[PDB]
Amino acid sequence: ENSVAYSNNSIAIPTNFTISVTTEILPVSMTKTSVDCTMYICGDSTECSNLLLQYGSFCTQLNRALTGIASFIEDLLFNKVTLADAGFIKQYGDCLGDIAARDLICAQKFNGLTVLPPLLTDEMIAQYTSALLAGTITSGWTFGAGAALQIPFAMQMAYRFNGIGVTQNVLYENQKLIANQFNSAIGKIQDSLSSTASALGKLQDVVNQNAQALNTLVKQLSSNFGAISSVLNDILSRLDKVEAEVQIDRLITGRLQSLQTYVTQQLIRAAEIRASANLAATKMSECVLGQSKRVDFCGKGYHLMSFPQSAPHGVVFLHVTYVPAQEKNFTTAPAICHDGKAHFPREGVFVSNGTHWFVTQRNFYEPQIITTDNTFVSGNCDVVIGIVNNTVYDPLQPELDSFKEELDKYFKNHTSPDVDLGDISGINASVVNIQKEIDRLNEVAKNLNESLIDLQELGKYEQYIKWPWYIWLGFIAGLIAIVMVTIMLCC
Amino acid sequence: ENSVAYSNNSIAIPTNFTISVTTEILPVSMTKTSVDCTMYICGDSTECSNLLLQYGSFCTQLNRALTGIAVTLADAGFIKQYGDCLGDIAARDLICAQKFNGLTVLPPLLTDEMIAQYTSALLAGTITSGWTFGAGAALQIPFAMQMAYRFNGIGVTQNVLYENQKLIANQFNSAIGKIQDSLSSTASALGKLQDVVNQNAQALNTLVKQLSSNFGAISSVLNDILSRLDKVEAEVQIDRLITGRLQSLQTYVTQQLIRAAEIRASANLAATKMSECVLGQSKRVDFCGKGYHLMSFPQSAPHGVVFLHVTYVPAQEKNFTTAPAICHDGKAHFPREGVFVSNGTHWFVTQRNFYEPQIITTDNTFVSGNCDVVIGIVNNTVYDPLQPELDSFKEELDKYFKNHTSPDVDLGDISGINASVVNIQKEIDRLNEVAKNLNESLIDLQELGKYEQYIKWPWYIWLGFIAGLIAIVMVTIMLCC
Amino acid sequence: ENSVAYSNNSIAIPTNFTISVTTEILPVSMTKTSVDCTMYICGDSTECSNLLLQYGSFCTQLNRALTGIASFIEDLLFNKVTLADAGFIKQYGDCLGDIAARDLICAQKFNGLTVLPPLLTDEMIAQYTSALLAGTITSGWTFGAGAALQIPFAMQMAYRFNGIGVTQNVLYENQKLIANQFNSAIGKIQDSLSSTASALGKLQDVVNQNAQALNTLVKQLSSNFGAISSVLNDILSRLDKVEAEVQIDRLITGRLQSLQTYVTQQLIRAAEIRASANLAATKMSECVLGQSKRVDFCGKGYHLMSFPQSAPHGVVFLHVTYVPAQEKNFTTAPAICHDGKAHFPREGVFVSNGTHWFVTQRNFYEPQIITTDNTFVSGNCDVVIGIVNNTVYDPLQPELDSFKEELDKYFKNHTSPDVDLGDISGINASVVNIQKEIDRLNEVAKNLNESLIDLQELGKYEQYIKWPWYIWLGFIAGLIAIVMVTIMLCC
Ligand SMILES: *[C@@H]1O[C@H](CO)[C@@H](O[C@@H]2O[C@H](CO)[C@@H](O[C@H]3O[C@H](CO)[C@@H](O)[C@H](O[C@H]4O[C@H](CO)[C@@H](O)[C@H](O)[C@@H]4O)[C@@H]3O)[C@H](O)[C@H]2NC(C)=O)[C@H](O)[C@H]1NC(C)=O
Ligand SMILES: *[C@@H]1O[C@H](CO)[C@@H](O[C@@H]2O[C@H](CO)[C@@H](O[C@H]3O[C@H](CO)[C@@H](O)[C@H](O[C@H]4O[C@H](CO)[C@@H](O)[C@H](O)[C@@H]4O)[C@@H]3O)[C@H](O)[C@H]2NC(C)=O)[C@H](O)[C@H]1NC(C)=O
Ligand SMILES: *[C@@H]1O[C@H](CO)[C@@H](O[C@@H]2O[C@H](CO)[C@@H](O[C@H]3O[C@H](CO)[C@@H](O)[C@H](O[C@H]4O[C@H](CO)[C@@H](O)[C@H](O)[C@@H]4O)[C@@H]3O)[C@H](O)[C@H]2NC(C)=O)[C@H](O)[C@H]1NC(C)=O
Ligand SMILES: *[C@@H]1O[C@H](CO)[C@@H](O[C@@H]2O[C@H](CO)[C@@H](O[C@H]3O[C@H](CO)[C@@H](O)[C@H](O[C@H]4O[C@H](CO)[C@@H](O)[C@H](O)[C@@H]4O)[C@@H]3O)[C@H](O)[C@H]2NC(C)=O)[C@H](O)[C@H]1NC(C)=O
Ligand SMILES: *[C@@H]1O[C@H](CO)[C@@H](O[C@@H]2O[C@H](CO)[C@@H](O[C@H]3O[C@H](CO)[C@@H](O)[C@H](O[C@H]4O[C@H](CO)[C@@H](O)[C@H](O)[C@@H]4O)[C@@H]3O)[C@H](O)[C@H]2NC(C)=O)[C@H](O)[C@H]1NC(C)=O
Ligand SMILES: *[C@@H]1O[C@H](CO)[C@@H](O[C@@H]2O[C@H](CO)[C@@H](O[C@H]3O[C@H](CO)[C@@H](O)[C@H](O)[C@@H]3O)[C@H](O)[C@H]2NC(C)=O)[C@H](O)[C@H]1NC(C)=O
Ligand SMILES: *[C@@H]1O[C@H](CO)[C@@H](O[C@@H]2O[C@H](CO)[C@@H](O[C@H]3O[C@H](CO)[C@@H](O)[C@H](O)[C@@H]3O)[C@H](O)[C@H]2NC(C)=O)[C@H](O)[C@H]1NC(C)=O
Ligand SMILES: *[C@@H]1O[C@H](CO)[C@@H](O[C@@H]2O[C@H](CO)[C@@H](O[C@H]3O[C@H](CO)[C@@H](O)[C@H](O)[C@@H]3O)[C@H](O)[C@H]2NC(C)=O)[C@H](O)[C@H]1NC(C)=O
Ligand SMILES: *[C@@H]1O[C@H](CO)[C@@H](O[C@@H]2O[C@H](CO)[C@@H](O)[C@H](O)[C@H]2NC(C)=O)[C@H](O)[C@H]1NC(C)=O
Ligand SMILES: *[C@@H]1O[C@H](CO)[C@@H](O[C@@H]2O[C@H](CO)[C@@H](O)[C@H](O)[C@H]2NC(C)=O)[C@H](O)[C@H]1NC(C)=O
Ligand SMILES: *[C@@H]1O[C@H](CO)[C@@H](O[C@@H]2O[C@H](CO)[C@@H](O)[C@H](O)[C@H]2NC(C)=O)[C@H](O)[C@H]1NC(C)=O
Ligand SMILES: *[C@@H]1O[C@H](CO)[C@@H](O[C@@H]2O[C@H](CO)[C@@H](O)[C@H](O)[C@H]2NC(C)=O)[C@H](O)[C@H]1NC(C)=O
Ligand SMILES: *[C@@H]1O[C@H](CO)[C@@H](O[C@@H]2O[C@H](CO)[C@@H](O)[C@H](O)[C@H]2NC(C)=O)[C@H](O)[C@H]1NC(C)=O
Ligand SMILES: *[C@@H]1O[C@H](CO)[C@@H](O)[C@H](O)[C@H]1NC(C)=O
Ligand SMILES: *[C@@H]1O[C@H](CO)[C@@H](O)[C@H](O)[C@H]1NC(C)=O
Ligand SMILES: *[C@@H]1O[C@H](CO)[C@@H](O)[C@H](O)[C@H]1NC(C)=O
Ligand SMILES: *[C@@H]1O[C@H](CO)[C@@H](O)[C@H](O)[C@H]1NC(C)=O
Ligand SMILES: *[C@@H]1O[C@H](CO)[C@@H](O)[C@H](O)[C@H]1NC(C)=O
Repeated sequence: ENSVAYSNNSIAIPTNFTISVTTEILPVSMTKTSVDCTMYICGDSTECSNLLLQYGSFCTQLNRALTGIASFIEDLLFNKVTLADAGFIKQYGDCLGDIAARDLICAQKFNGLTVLPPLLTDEMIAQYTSALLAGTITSGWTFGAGAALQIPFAMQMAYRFNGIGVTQNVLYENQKLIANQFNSAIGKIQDSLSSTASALGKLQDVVNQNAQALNTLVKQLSSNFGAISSVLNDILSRLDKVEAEVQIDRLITGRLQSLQTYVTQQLIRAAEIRASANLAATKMSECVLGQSKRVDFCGKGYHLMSFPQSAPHGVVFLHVTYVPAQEKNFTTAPAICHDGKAHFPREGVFVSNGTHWFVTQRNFYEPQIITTDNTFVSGNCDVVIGIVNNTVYDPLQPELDSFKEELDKYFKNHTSPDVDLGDISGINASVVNIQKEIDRLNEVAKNLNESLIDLQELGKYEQYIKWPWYIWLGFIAGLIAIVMVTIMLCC
Repeated sequence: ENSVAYSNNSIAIPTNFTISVTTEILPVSMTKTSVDCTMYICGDSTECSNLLLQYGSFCTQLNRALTGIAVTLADAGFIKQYGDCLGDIAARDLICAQKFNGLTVLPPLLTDEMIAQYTSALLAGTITSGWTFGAGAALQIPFAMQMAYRFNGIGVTQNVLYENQKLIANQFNSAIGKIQDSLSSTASALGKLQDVVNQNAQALNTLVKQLSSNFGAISSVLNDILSRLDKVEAEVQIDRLITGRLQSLQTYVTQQLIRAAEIRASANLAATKMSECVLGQSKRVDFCGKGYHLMSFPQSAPHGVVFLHVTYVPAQEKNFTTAPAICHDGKAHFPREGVFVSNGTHWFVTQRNFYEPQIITTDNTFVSGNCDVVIGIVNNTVYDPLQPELDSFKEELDKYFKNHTSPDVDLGDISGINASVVNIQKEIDRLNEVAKNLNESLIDLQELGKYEQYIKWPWYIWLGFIAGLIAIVMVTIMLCC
Repeated sequence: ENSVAYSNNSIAIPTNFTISVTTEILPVSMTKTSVDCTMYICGDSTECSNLLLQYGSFCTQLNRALTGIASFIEDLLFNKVTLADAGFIKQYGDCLGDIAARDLICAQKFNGLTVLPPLLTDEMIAQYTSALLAGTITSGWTFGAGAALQIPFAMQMAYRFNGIGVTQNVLYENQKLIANQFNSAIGKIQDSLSSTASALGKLQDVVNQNAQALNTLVKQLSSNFGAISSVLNDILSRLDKVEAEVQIDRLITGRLQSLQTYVTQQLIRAAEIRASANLAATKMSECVLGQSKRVDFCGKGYHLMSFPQSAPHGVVFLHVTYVPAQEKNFTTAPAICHDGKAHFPREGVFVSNGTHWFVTQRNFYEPQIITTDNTFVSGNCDVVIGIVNNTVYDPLQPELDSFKEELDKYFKNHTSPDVDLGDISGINASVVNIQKEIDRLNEVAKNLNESLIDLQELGKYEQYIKWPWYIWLGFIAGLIAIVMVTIMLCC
């Protein structure tokens, strides 16, 4: 049997003693300590302090836990007379030539009318008057047979009336046309001017109506942009505040964890103090009011007397004990197996003086003889095995899963799409250029002066006072006289 | 005297003992533990890791706690009335003479039948005169009357033509003056219209360009606001879970700290066991191993102390009738250091742990004055915490809550702007038609030829002129001598 | 020697005992308790409970901890006269005056002809006809000289034929001038009318184009402002929700701290209950079984017997002990120094009769004599000084920096700048006023064909008197004077 219960070992048994006085101090209570969370967490920060009021009454709940702890020639000579011929006077000129006696010989036949020019030179006037007078004179002499010379007087007069009427007829038709065209043209121009005037009025009304529409739109747009700008500024200021408070809230939460551990460690320490107060209670009853047989309880050594003494937050004991002065090792065995019967001492140890065995108290060397009423006897020599694991309570720690798995249960991952606004850069509002037309109108207005009729040029009775024949002789005679003198002048 | 102090009862008193060895393990210390809070809370998540940085140094504080643990043009057509009266008879020419302000007129047309009638009238007067006294010439009157009337008719017609020519020319000059005056007004109005419509067009282009930049600025700001809002909404969701997971970390630390407090208590017990059993012999019953103590041997452990207690335990025991005290003749007797035991007829004092009955004597027992008992209660209650007590969430929220609801943003409705359109197509079509139709108002005169006749000298003047040339020439020839 | 080990103080030793019974109650377990975190923090607020759902499964972890407890020459030479029609008529009237008989004496001469107006009143017709009739009648009687009174009949008509001839040509010339000027004016007016019509057509198209460009802009702007308002309303609604939820998250975090202390204090109480269960285990082991020598352990007084009992969550002991009935104080010393050597008892105290010294048990006054087997003797009288400072663990509380120092490490302070939209109030879109031009056009459209009041007479009365031949020979002789000067130069 090589068990620890029979094999002997050397232990030191005291032989001489000395007195010791042991001062033992045991806390029994702790000071009541509060904590203001505003100073602990924020302190001097005003932003933190304002946000902390929204966190509730956690401070008074934490303090509650801590509180409970405690051629060159003709032009020169003859006067020129122009006539408007309707188509017969030119042939009359070929008829006549110069001979005035052929005035009636060939009168032109115009569209069935025998016509003659209205012109009557002095040669013809004398000829016709002489014919008229000769007929009247000779009628009486010849019993009226000599009246036939009055016929050319009448025939020429009637023919000239036809010749005057023929050209007068076209003059009247021309004047009727000129008057009718002038009235019609003025009528058409009046229509155009009224049309232009009404068109301009319709243009002005629309241009001004669109001018008010643009002005109204611009004024309304400015109000809309003012309202949008003011709303945007408020949103940005609110957004800035929220983003600041969120970061501050993160630090407040993180510092709340440190405050929580500070409270927890204070509560745990109070529990340890309460256990120390329980120990001081037993020490007061077991050491002050009695004598303890337990070694090192009530001071190191073996108890004699103890004296309590108060402390500010604890209790102080002055244990009077006797401790060993000198000791020597002795060969001791817990039990000895004598022929299969284990013997062990009751209240003692088996000490050996080298040869025999003895029973002595554990705290003093005083060998005694082993007697029947000094030791117990066991039937067998075997031993009983027991195991005692004084384990402390193993806590059930949290079993958190992955952060992503916990987040995915209720997370709302959202992304706002970009604001898409219509593009108005394609609006043209083109311009107009009509300067060429305006220049044309101003040019025609200036040029319309040239179409004015000169009233001084209309009734123009042109007349040249040609030289009479008797001065032509004098001019010729004088011209000859003014050169014959030069004959003598040269020499 | 019915108390439990005097009534006897049966208990088991050991009679034989056997050696036992008890191995007792006592933790005295704990391994140092450090918690990685980023790994504990976030782990592999990156959004949590960046957000957890803003919570401060709580991880160091937790680790510190755990580390320490270890006279317105009309009226000239009197030919119409003359033609109607005449009836194409050629003899009523003189009878059908019209009038004009007392001037009898006849048209200047004389057909060959009329000419014969008037000439024969002229001829008849000349012949008949004389042969019928002087009264015969009266047939010459119609010849003179018709010619004089035709002279008046020509003079009247030429008068109305000149008057109408004067009227048309005078009217034309004044009409032209007015027209070119209205052309300047048309050109002036068009110049003013063009300037305004061009100025308005440039105003629209300027407004459109400015609006596009304003809408570009608004869109960029709104996109930035939306991006910031999406970040904030996601972050407040994440730090809700971080705050909730911080509670699990706190309980993890708290339970580690409480376990350390228990270990410290177990370290104190191991120190007590070492003093009272390794260095002494214990009189306590099962302190330091089951059964009564004999010897103990300490042994080191990785984080504790292992005790090899050698004790002796009862092997066989038999039940005995015992009483804590015995009331004899009014005085209670109780043993000092023992218990009363009964053999069946007598009483003895024996040790509580071994049956070795002894005779009751004065030195074995104590005597009390009376037989009453003293009643006491020891209520060893544990500390009852002052748990937090909170109000309702509703009445703790409205103390500082700010219930806000932004009113809907409204903007002025601009859909009422009209910008009406113009339609002057009727006037433009009229102007183009009149411009095209003014050609028909051109005057196409009936052309009259121009004949020019010289009034030549009469032959008798020509003869005289030649005679004058002859006379002057002969005088010059006389001077030439 | 002045220490407490030789103090000679006085203590009270029992001399008479009385049976006592002590009922000791020890808790050994806690009831199974769990916390409803949603009810604990929110209670009945739906907004809190919805937000608390996102805080994770902390409730399960907390309950896990709690559960585990339980014509380169003509111009140059001849005088030129050009009168008007009105002047000729006025001149003729000056001749005639009122006497309708001087028609022939001053008949005008024009361009070599003799002219008279083509008008005969009834007086002139009577005068000429009576002239013609007289010439015919008297011709026979007067023997030819009576026919002389017939020339004025012939002369008057020939004069009037010539006068008509020259006045028809001028009338045609007036028509030619009027027609030519009228046709030229019509062409110019045609050009201005087409130019006006084209200018109006360009203006109308541009005005209509601008109006359509404005309308499409207005329609697009309204849609853009509709999109802006809808996105702004959504942002505002999102902002209100975030700000409300931020405040609620603050109160939830604060209330989580108090719940954490509730769990912590429950866990600490369990540790104390487990400690009390250990004490009950030793009490059952040392009082119920076996007799304890520890005073006041296993009930007040000195242990006799104990009887266990069952409790709902604990154990009840019925400790039978004997307590001191009466006791008298006694003068005693822990040890008496004799002959320089300390004397202390073996498991007792040194009581004194007042004259001698005795050894007695601490719990009973039964004095005995002092022998070598009743006491110990030390070598010297000195005492050993020892101190046992039973300090409880001092936790390492958190050491936080200032809030500002911790916040500035990762703070992202940022204020969004104010928005500044462009100003569009400077757009005028001016209006037009052409009412004067429209009024002038509409007036001319009415006054164009109005008849004049002061028609101006046609023609002119200019006279171009040229040099007579009197100075023409003088001019020729002046050339001869140049000739004779050259002759004088030669000679
Ligand atoms: C007195 O009782 C105490 C309380 O039970 C015992 O402490 C326990 O010891 C065991 C064994 O070491 C330990 O179990 C775990 O220990 C390790 C923790 O991770 C781990 O390695 C262990 O796994 C082992 O066992 C399994 C099962 O076969 C094998 O698959 C593995 O390969 C490995 O071998 C095991 O999980 C306890 O944790 C520990 N308790 C505490 C609270 O720490 C004492 O050992 C006991 N003493 C005696 C002398 O009996
Ligand atoms: C519980 O234990 C009690 C204490 O031991 C017993 O009482 C004792 O019993 C013994 C034995 O009978 C007795 O001893 C003597 O009794 C007589 C004198 O008192 C005397 O006559 C006896 O002598 C007889 O027995 C011996 C034994 O060998 C013989 O030699 C003699 O020849 C003779 O036969 C004996 O010496 C005690 O006196 C007695 N005590 C008292 C106080 O009376 C109880 O009996 C016991 N109970 C039970 C139920 O066993
Ligand atoms: C040892 O100390 C323990 C801790 O103090 C005591 O337990 C206490 O027991 C009392 C009752 O005796 C109990 O008080 C409350 O218990 C209930 C919880 O609210 C409640 O029902 C009780 O109501 C009482 O009063 C009303 C009206 O008067 C009666 O109708 C009830 O019947 C009842 O009497 C009372 O409010 C403590 O809570 C409880 N404490 C603990 C921690 O459990 C032991 O009683 C004490 N033992 C001895 C022997 O002294
Ligand atoms: C504290 O205890 C001390 C130790 O007991 C006491 O000392 C003892 O005192 C007694 C009483 O006097 C004494 O007993 C004997 O003393 C004498 C022999 O030494 C002897 O003469 C005495 O006999 C006397 O008294 C009896 C009784 O009346 C008479 O019959 C005699 O005739 C005679 O008068 C007596 O037998 C002890 O010897 C003595 N011890 C020592 C060591 O001296 C203290 O007195 C005591 N103190 C107090 C204050 O009580
Ligand atoms: C048993 O152990 C206890 C725990 O260690 C001891 O109490 C400790 O005592 C010290 C010393 O006083 C104390 O430290 C601080 O105490 C004061 C804090 O309020 C402070 O005044 C002290 O300042 C001291 O030291 C500085 C620098 O060294 C000097 O300038 C001062 O003049 C002064 O000397 C010091 O900071 C511990 O706080 C205190 N602990 C506890 C838990 O109370 C007991 O003294 C000890 N008992 C014995 C008998 O040894
Ligand atoms: C919320 O949804 C977000 C949607 O944009 C998402 O951000 C983006 O996530 C994708 C997918 O993980 C990332 O894409 C990158 O990763 C893939 C995976 O291998 C690779 O092909 C490339 O690396 C690719 O770039 C985006 O980078 C990421 N965007 C940003 C800005 O990080 C968020 O992850 C979602 N949030 C949560 C909490 O789940
Ligand atoms: C403070 O903010 C609260 C959150 O927006 C807001 O809650 C709203 O409360 C009203 C009633 O006060 C609810 O209206 C409901 O009323 C009854 C409830 O039984 C129903 O019959 C109605 O149909 C209606 O649902 C709102 O629904 C509720 N709003 C939300 C978003 O939940 C409070 O009103 C705010 N306080 C003030 C003074 O305005
Ligand atoms: C984030 O930055 C902010 C500026 O962008 C800052 O707000 C400004 O803080 C300064 C002081 O740092 C204030 O200055 C004022 O100081 C005292 C306190 O009122 C006054 O007596 C002075 O006259 C002076 O005005 C600014 O007024 C203040 N600006 C605003 C708009 O409030 C924040 O403090 C910064 N936040 C953090 C958490 O650091
Ligand atoms: C057309 O001719 C008239 C005259 O008949 C011009 O009128 C003259 O205008 C000038 C300035 O241009 C003035 O100094 C004169 O006094 C005006 N004269 C008269 C008589 O009124 C007229 O200007 C001409 N038209 C244009 C467009 O120039
Ligand atoms: C004395 O002797 C034995 C023990 O030695 C007792 O037997 C016990 O009886 C109780 C009755 O409740 C049982 O629960 C135990 O299991 C028994 N123990 C054994 C070891 O068998 C017996 O009851 C006692 N006799 C008297 C009269 O008290
Ligand atoms: C008036 O008549 C002239 C002469 O015919 C027209 O001139 C013609 O105009 C047409 C249409 O523009 C052209 O195709 C011809 O080539 C032109 N001919 C000549 C000879 O110029 C003139 O347009 C007419 N005015 C109108 C229609 O308003
Ligand atoms: C003498 O013993 C008596 C008891 O028998 C003690 O008397 C009591 O002492 C306590 C503690 O000081 C006081 O509170 C009581 O008031 C005392 N009782 C009486 C009735 O006075 C006494 O203290 C002891 N003497 C000494 C010196 O300790
Ligand atoms: C000048 O022209 C005007 C144009 O308004 C003529 O006035 C109109 O003439 C028409 C002829 O049919 C009448 O029916 C209208 O009643 C007249 N008045 C208006 C206001 O339109 C006017 O008659 C013309 N004058 C001349 C002399 O021809
Ligand atoms: C052990 O039991 C036996 C049974 O016969 C008995 O005789 C003996 O006395 C007992 N031993 C002790 C030490 O009591
Ligand atoms: C508007 O009028 C202001 C003066 O009032 C001028 O300076 C500016 O150019 C004008 N703008 C437009 C677009 O007409
Ligand atoms: C106890 O008091 C009684 C009287 O009540 C007395 O006779 C007795 O002696 C006292 N006890 C002791 C041990 O002195
Ligand atoms: C101690 O007190 C006792 C009381 O009996 C007395 O005899 C002794 O002389 C005292 N000793 C000292 C040193 O005071
Ligand atoms: C204790 O010490 C003393 C003084 O030195 C000595 O005489 C005595 O023998 C010692 N005691 C024992 C038991 O050896």
